[PDB]
Amino acid sequence: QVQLQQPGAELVKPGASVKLSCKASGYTFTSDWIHWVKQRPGHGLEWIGEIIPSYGRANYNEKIQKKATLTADKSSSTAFMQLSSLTSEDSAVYYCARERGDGYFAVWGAGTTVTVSSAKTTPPSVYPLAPGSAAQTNSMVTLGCLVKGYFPEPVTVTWNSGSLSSGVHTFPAVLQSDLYTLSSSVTVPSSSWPSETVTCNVAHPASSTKVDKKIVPRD
Amino acid sequence: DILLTQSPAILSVSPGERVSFSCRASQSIGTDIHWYQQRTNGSPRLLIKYASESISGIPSRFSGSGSGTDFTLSINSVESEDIANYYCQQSNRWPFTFGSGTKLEIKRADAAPTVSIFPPSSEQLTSGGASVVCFLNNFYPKDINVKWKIDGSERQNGVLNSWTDQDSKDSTYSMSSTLTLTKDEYERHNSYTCEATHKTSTSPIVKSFNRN
Amino acid sequence: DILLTQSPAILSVSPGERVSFSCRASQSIGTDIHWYQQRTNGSPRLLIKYASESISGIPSRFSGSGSGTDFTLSINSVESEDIANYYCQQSNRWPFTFGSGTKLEI
Amino acid sequence: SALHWRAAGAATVLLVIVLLAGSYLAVLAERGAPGAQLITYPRALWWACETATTVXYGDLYPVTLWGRLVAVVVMVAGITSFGLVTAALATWFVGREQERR
Ligand SMILES: CCCCCCCCCCCCCC(=O)O[C@@H](CO)COC(=O)CCCCCCCC
Ligand SMILES: [K+]
Ligand SMILES: [K+]
Ligand SMILES: [K+]
Ligand SMILES: [K+]
Ligand SMILES: [K+]
Repeated sequence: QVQLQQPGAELVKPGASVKLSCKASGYTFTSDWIHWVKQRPGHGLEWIGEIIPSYGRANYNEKIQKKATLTADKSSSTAFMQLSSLTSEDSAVYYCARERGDGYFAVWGAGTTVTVSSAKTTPPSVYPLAPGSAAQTNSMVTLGCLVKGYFPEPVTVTWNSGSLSSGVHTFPAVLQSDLYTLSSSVTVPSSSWPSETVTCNVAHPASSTKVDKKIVPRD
Repeated sequence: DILLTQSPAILSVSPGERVSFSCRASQSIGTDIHWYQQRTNGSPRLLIKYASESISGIPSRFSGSGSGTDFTLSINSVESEDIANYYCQQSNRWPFTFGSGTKLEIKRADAAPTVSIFPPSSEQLTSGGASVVCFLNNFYPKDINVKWKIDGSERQNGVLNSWTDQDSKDSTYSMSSTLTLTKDEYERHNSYTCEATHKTSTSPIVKSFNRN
Repeated sequence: DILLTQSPAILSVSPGERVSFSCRASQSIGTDIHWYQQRTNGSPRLLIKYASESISGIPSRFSGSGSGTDFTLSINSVESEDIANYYCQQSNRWPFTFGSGTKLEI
Repeated sequence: SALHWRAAGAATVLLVIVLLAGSYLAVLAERGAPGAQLITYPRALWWACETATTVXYGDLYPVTLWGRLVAVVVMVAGITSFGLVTAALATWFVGREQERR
């Protein structure tokens, strides 16, 4: 089971402060250190700091401005990271990872997408993408779903609750006027649809909203 | 603090060939180097620890070598699932540090795109907007141009595109092109067409549809 | 004797921006580096000791990092009162030595 | 049994404890100090072992105030216990010779 669980996202207004969490499971030793890593889009991994829960001591990357403050809760096995007075420079995915005091990161969390913006939270609109009545098909057919008007990133799109992964393409989101938009496509043997259902499950962590949208041919 | 240099930043290998990633430390660090793999939108994954030690669950294809300042991560016969960014990390001296990263890119056989045009959904129309979506899927190389035409005339306004990184399934690329109009703006026009011009064909591949 | 190289000799930053001074030693000196500030017609003033330790009375804006041969003095959001010459000084090996200096210009 | 043996054994058990505690505490004190190498537990246990025996190869050592203090505790515990085994042996040999004579 997932060793480190982190909230999918967090929206923060410039100058404000948010607290990220990392709930650990699996074997826990007195020699465990929890690390935090910052990764901005298109860039690499940047170490932020560490903390040893069993003792409560934490250290930080000296090379960068100290935006973080680390604390831990032994009873709930949760490591927290408090980021303060943020700016758009602090917008990135923040990973937590576990190290058994032996120098390497055995396992990482899925990461929390943090976005610093004065904008507002907005769930996405999910529309079906079925072929036009005049579109001819081969042995395969392509379908999809349009996800638009959401904020902030990210959204997770799966087909048939993950049971269908092969033949999928979820394109990167394009930002326009304080709102994101993206589409995802899927290809299945043309003969298998619509006899076998196909639905897209779009999750939007920021606003805690999951929605399904069955894809059926046009009237 | 120890600086880990990863060069080149991008590596291109043919399917099945042997590839090698390099990591150079600014001072001797024994074998205290570790490697991670991070696929598009994925979290880092431990590949090799202490320069050459294998991890369980990782393909035998992966191996590491080196000591001191120079380290190598090797893959015997690369495949599509290996397309990702690779990072080294040292634990010899505090604070731990990461290399800048190397992107693994594969060179496969040319592939023409599979074009698909989609009329705006009904649930959207009744909302006051309309987006005609086009997918140019699984092609190679990634260089490609998409064009729109409304009633025969090239359209440009309201067009937003998006490209996918290389696919870890078949080393291909895909792109989506979306022309968004207002419900009305969409009503006073007959046919919409998406045109794809790719290296694999001297002639544009196109898909159309009439609003009727 | 350890040579401390400070380059560039002059640094120009916009008001409020983040600036970084560099000091490179001709051999490893751990964290035995110290930073001083000297304003026009003023005497030197200790800013940071042992590469990253803060001194009392010095603005929180000032910070230092590094170990070995490479050291950095950083100022988060520079202001007018920071206009001065900056010097590094090592105490790892005898005799103590000073870098040549970097002038902060806004 | 005889006091010396009880003291020698006790200052083996205590030494093993100091080696583990001294190894865990050195990593705690040294992480955070730029340039430090005594930062992972396995090599820290090796470090303590070579410190308590007074061999000190120089491959690893503390650079911080607390790590050094820990080092002094590890040194004294090792030296003390070895001096207690030597003293226990002398007592066993001396008391044993009184017989052979
Ligand atoms: C929180 C309390 C901490 C107490 C100390 C625990 C240390 C960790 C266990 C020791 C070794 C694990 C091996 C490993 O994964 O590391 C090896 C990787 O190649 C190399 O080992 C090493 O090179 C270190 C050798 C240490 C030898 C000590 C001999 C003592 C009689
Ligand atoms: K000795
Ligand atoms: K010795
Ligand atoms: K020695
Ligand atoms: K030596
Ligand atoms: K020595």
